[PDB]
Amino acid sequence: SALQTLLADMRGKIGEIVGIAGNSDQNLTKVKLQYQKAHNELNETHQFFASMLDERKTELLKELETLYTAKVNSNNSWQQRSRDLIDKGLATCEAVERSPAPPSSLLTEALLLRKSLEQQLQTGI
Amino acid sequence: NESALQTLLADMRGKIGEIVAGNSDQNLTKVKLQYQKAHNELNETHQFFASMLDERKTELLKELETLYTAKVNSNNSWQQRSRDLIDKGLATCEAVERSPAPPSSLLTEALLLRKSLEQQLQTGIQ
Repeated sequence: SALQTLLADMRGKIGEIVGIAGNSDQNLTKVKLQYQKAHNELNETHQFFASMLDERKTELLKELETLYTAKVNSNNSWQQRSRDLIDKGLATCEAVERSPAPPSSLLTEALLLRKSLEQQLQTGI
Repeated sequence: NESALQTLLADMRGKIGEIVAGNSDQNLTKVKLQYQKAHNELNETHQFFASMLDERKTELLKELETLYTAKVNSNNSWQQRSRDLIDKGLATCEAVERSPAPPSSLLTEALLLRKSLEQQLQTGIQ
């Protein structure tokens, strides 16, 4: 009976193991599918961040082209306005320096041009 | 009061001179090189992180295969040990039950197997 209890115990555990062994082929399948699924998520995730990095890069390149263009245009317009002010400033100086009697319009023009040259030089920042 | 005029003129000529700045071609060149450098830095950095990202993926993938292999091996090992314990466990019970008088060594073996069965069943819980 202590013996019969031992045997019954062993046979009980044997039966339990037999049960909890399940279909061992089926279990190997759940594991394979679990792993294939995790591998795919890993790939999606990697592909997600790679697309992220690509897209972010091309947007910055686009922002960079835009700023560059604005800079080039900003320098050209400044250059052109300066040439126009310099031609007028000089002509106005020469007209004044040779005038028998500087007309009020010429003196006004000198004053306006002087102001504009100051803004143009200040805008040289 | 013709000194106000000369001060005006010199002032204009001074500001004109200060403004006179070019060479705008050299300046355009400075701008082009600064933009190319920033363009190339964007590409290097992107390429550097993309390779870092690949390296990370291959590490995670390796950690994944390893866990997978360990689990498959862990389960194959449990199943096969179970087949052998069931086989041995059954035979021992049959030997014990058929014995007119079970030797102590046989009974010691039964006690040992009983313990092994308990362990196999416990680690068979997930």
